[PDB]
Amino acid sequence: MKYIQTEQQIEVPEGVTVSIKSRIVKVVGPRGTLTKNLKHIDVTFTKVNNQLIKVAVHNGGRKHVAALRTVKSLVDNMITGVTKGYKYKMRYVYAHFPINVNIVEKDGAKFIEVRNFLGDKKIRNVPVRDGVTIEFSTNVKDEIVLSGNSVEDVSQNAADLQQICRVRNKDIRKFLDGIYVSHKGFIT
Amino acid sequence: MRVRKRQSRRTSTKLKEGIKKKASAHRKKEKKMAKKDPGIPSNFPYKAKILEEI
Amino acid sequence: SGNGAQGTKFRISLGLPVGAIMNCADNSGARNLYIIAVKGSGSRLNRLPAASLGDMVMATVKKGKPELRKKVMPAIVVRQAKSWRRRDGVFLYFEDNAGVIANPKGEMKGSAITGPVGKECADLWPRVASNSGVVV
Amino acid sequence: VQPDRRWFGNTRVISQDALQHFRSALGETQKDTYQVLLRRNKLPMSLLEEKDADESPKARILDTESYADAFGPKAQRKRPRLAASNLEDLVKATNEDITKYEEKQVLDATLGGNQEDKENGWTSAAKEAIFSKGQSK
Amino acid sequence: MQLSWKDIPTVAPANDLLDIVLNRTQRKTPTVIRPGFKITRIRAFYMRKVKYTGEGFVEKFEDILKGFPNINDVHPFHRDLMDTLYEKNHYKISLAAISRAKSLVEQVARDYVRLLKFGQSLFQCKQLKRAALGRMATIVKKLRDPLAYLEQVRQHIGRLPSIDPNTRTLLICGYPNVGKSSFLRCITKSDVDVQPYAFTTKSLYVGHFDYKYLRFQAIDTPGILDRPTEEMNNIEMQSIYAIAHLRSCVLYFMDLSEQCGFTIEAQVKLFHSIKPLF
Amino acid sequence: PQNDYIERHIKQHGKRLDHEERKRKREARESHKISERAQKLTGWKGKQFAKKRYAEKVSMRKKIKAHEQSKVKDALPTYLLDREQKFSVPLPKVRGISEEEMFKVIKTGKSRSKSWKRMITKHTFVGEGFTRRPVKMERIIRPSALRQKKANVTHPELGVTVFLPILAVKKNPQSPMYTQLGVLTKGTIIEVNVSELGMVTAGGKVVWGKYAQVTNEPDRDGCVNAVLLV
Amino acid sequence: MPRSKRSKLVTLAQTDKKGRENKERIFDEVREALDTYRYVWVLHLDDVRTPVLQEIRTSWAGSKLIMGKRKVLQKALGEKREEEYKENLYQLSKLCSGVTGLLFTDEDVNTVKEYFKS
RNA sequence: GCAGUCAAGCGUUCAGCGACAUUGCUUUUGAUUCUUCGAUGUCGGCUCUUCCUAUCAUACCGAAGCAGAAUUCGGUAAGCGUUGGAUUGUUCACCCACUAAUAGGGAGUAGCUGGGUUUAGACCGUCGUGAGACAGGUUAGUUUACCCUACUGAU
RNA sequence: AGAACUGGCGAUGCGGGAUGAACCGAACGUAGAGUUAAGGUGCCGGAAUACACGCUCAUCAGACACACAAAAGGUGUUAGUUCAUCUAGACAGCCGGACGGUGGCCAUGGAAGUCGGAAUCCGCUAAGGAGUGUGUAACAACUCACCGGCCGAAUGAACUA
Ligand SMILES: [Mg+2]
Repeated sequence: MKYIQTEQQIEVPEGVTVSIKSRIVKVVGPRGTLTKNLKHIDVTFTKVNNQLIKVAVHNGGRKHVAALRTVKSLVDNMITGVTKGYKYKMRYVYAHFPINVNIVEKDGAKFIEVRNFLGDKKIRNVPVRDGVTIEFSTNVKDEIVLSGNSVEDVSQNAADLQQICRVRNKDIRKFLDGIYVSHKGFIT
Repeated sequence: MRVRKRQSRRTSTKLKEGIKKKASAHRKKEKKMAKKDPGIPSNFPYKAKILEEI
Repeated sequence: SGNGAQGTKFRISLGLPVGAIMNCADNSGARNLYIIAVKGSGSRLNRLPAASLGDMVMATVKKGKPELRKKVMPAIVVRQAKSWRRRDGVFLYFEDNAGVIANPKGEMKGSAITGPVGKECADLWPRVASNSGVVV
Repeated sequence: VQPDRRWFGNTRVISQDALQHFRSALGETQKDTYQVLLRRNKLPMSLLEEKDADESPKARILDTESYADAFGPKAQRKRPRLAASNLEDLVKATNEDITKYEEKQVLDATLGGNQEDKENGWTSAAKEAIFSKGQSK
Repeated sequence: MQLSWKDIPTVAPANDLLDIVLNRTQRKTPTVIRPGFKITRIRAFYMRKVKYTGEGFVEKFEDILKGFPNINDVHPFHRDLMDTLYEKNHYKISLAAISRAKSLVEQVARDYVRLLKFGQSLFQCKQLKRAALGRMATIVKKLRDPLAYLEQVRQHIGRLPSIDPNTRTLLICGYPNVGKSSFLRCITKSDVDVQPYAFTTKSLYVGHFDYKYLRFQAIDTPGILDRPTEEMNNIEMQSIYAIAHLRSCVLYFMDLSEQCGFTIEAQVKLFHSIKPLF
Repeated sequence: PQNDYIERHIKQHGKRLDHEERKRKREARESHKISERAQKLTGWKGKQFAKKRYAEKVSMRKKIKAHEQSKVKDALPTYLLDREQKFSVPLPKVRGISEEEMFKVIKTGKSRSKSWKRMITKHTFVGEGFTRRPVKMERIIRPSALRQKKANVTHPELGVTVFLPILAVKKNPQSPMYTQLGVLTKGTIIEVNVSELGMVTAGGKVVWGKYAQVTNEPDRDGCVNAVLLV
Repeated sequence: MPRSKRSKLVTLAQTDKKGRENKERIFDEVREALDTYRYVWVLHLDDVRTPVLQEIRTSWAGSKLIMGKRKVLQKALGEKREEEYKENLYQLSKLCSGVTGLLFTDEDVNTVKEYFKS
């Protein structure tokens, strides 16, 4: 029905500040900073009390309201990452051939190297995205922890890391070897 | 990337005449085969007034 | 190369087209082999399949023991009689083309091979070399 | 098509006595090579056939037990049917069956000459088209 | 053939098989014909379509028939195992039904081709082709249950053990949980459950070992009870017939402890009862 | 192998760590996948998808109705229970068949200009003593492939239909010269062997034959269907 | 929602929603028990095993225990003095906050309180 | 295909029409198939260009009792390949040899063609009292261009 | 398909529908000025990229005849019709109960609700179905129909355009 105006409330904690341009959103806080170019969404921002920001769409349709909601969700995710951060735990399982994982460095790219997966001689290199740090877990055997401020970057890195070890042409019902995201949580 | 052929939208007036004749025949066939209230709408704020008038 | 053959085979002159007759070079009792098809041959319009030294082919026994008649069995060519370029830098050919009947695994049926055996065939077929008393 | 009592009329009705006489004739009559048939004398041969027999073909076991019941995820056929009533009978019917199977295998192997093809890997040549005559369409 | 008939071609159900055949006929063969074409061309096209459909159905049925082991005259041990597992009567009935359907399809295709060779109009030829296709579809649909049953029995037979009766093999007999599975696991490398519950192994288990440079294979069985064989489960019948048919040397296991609550007297009575097989 | 090895492996090693999550996500996405397929499929695949969706919807509706019905809560002998079971013709005024059709001109000789021959391109009954005459004498040709022997007759009563031999053709409309030729030409009345149905008239005179009318066009069908005239 | 809406997970279960009829029945039962018994108690049992609840109910066959939606019980007891079923009954209804809970019994108050303490 | 049951629905005003399913049809023990019955009209092949996917194989994937090997179906996919041969007392097909594979179709081609339209020849049978043709069968019997455009090269 | 009536074409130009025997307009001497039909007003193309309300994102829409493919299917969209629950707390979200006779009767190696066959009886509730589904040999355990506790207000079901 082309609602006259629909708005949503975004809560900004006292520990962080969020300066926003026409459609460029920047978040600054203790853990770090994040940026996102939302020039393609065509939404408006407005401060009310220095702690809450209302994003409203005037004469926006159902799809526009959905876009407003996802913009609010992205802003909340960025705020949470800046404040608490995100911590992803990944586990690699092998049956016969041990999987060797190391963080090699070449030209500063810092590829994640996986070797001897299912006995394959090929070396698999997974580039490390910006803003995400990977460290091998301790006291939890066969586990690697990925942490970062941006949800998208860490999630994409984990997805690529698990996909690079795809089991091709073999019966998945028997070959359990692979890398999986054991648990998702916050750094704090 | 290797897009296939697309159907032409040209009228091809031969098809115009064919369809006209087919529709004329179909209308006659339907005509030959032919021989062989909701009340008060809901959500009306003053629907009661209709009952009062009745 | 195909099954039975060991290692890769370098291309040589094809002097045994389908339908050619070559003298038997084994003591199995066969006299000559009539080639009906060539194993590993290429597919091309109007191009007749052709064999060469060391190639495995299917051939029927045109003459010899009656038991071997009317049946086609695999065979390995030991002589070609058509000049082929050896990588050593010499063109050589045999007096007469000949072949030995063998199973799909390359095992030899006859206990001995008569006449010279081509170097390429002997190298490509360990059983032929083991059953060959004369090489080149 | 005009309506009529015919077509819903009775045409070929037969009597029981004629059926019995023809049934008796079927078993009594015999053919002679010196004589040839000219007319079959159209008759309800269906009512005269089905002579006595003592075979009683196998009963429809599927009706008592469906395919799913015999085997499958349900497999209610938890026990064999009509299996040998005693271990001695099973031994008697199995020890001799093994010898019979061995003898049959030997008899079959006496012929095989496909064993030569199986072992040496050779195959018989294609049958000549000349030997397929005269069998064209 | 014998020895792990694992290479049986998978058979889809009646609906899936019919859909696959119809899709193959529609795709591989041409589908464009026009009334302006000569009647001979239309007749040839429709006859070719019918022949292709019939050939596809015949090939499928022939592959299904060939794949199966032909239970009759295979071997007493394998024949009895198949009879006990797949209800040999039903298995033979289903395969005979498939064979009969193949012949029916062949006859239908031949008759419809003969009828269509005299076609006089495009509509008549189209109707004849549709009639042949519908006859084949109905024949296939009538094969619903047998195909579904045969898929399962094919899976089971492919997953069944493959023992050679003529070879020297061991056989373990006794009450359930006496230690047959444990003995098989210890004597030879094999994957068998060693849990203590009533019937640990529900079928035969095979394990190979070498003694004095001779190959030996050990066979474990669920076991048998003190029943007089008048009433018995297929599980016990499998062991009984494996003992009967196989030349293997049988070992009768016993457990004198409180476990296996069939007492020593029960074990001895079972041994005496099975003595004829021994 | 030689067992439910997959089941044992699952019970001893389990599925993949993400297997449960993958299955749950696929089940959740199934709705979107179905919606996309309903709009993206083409090339007669959309037709099959729509037909299958219609069948699934009908089956679900019937199942729901049966479940709701469950939640809500002719005189056969003992030996027959629990067991399966005007004078106008049924098809008057059948479509007229032209004389030009069903008579294909057959031309003979090196120079095909003296046809003089006619071929019946429709199914026909030719009796039991047909015995083709010499080529030079035969004018009307009825190919053997078109000759039918057994016709499918449906019993109006009991809803049972049987395949019975054809006995004769009595009344074919549209120039019954075709009746003499014995052409079926749906709308014709033909004699059938009713002996199989066991029809017995009063007086013990069992009936082994009765009239029947063909109901299907044999030209476009490979079988003959008729309705028994009880 | 013209389309792209949520789809209910239909299942062929045997039980169906009781509806407002059960609430009305409990309302009538509460108003009857308010006069059928000399004493009324409000029991704040947030969560309890069903066998334990049955054991408590059968601990005294000469009493009735009424439970269900808190709002229904409050309305039966009365939300305001202007419509309270009994004098000062609004005060008792005001005190219910947890998963109540309404016991009607003629037993001695001291005995009931001692039993609940023990 | 015909003959029947049920109705999600439509509805002489809601008796009639009617979707999806469903019963009878055309030797249950892989046993046989030794039927294979009239296309009055051709089809089949040498060189060679392009195009369609309704995909035989190669490429990338999902679902299958996918333990492996191996096999089935499905999604995209025309970029590249899809062969050497026996059979005319017929060849509207067929067999066996390799190969990853030997998938189906259009433009057809007075360029060449063998069967077929075949003309005055000739031989056996049918018809007819005859001339003669036929239900047969056998056999001997114009053709481009140097004009224009189209294409490959060259001023 | 067989007939009766009624127009045009033939013998017919002209404008329009790109292109035309039937479609729309239309009374053919040579000329000047003016007003129009049908068709159009982004360019080719003479005329407003005019005004007002909505409808459609199409990985070959649309400008396409009104008729065959056409019966329907889309967690694609906009507006409507008919029924339900609702501060005696509407839908959806999180946690608890989901009992006791009882492990209900037939078979059973194992069958405790969830391999199979008839029942599918009764007590306490706010509620518990001799059990909706996953899983164990067997229970166990998880979970659903319903109910209960936290927020709070519109939500759900079938159809029409
Ligand atoms: Mg055990």
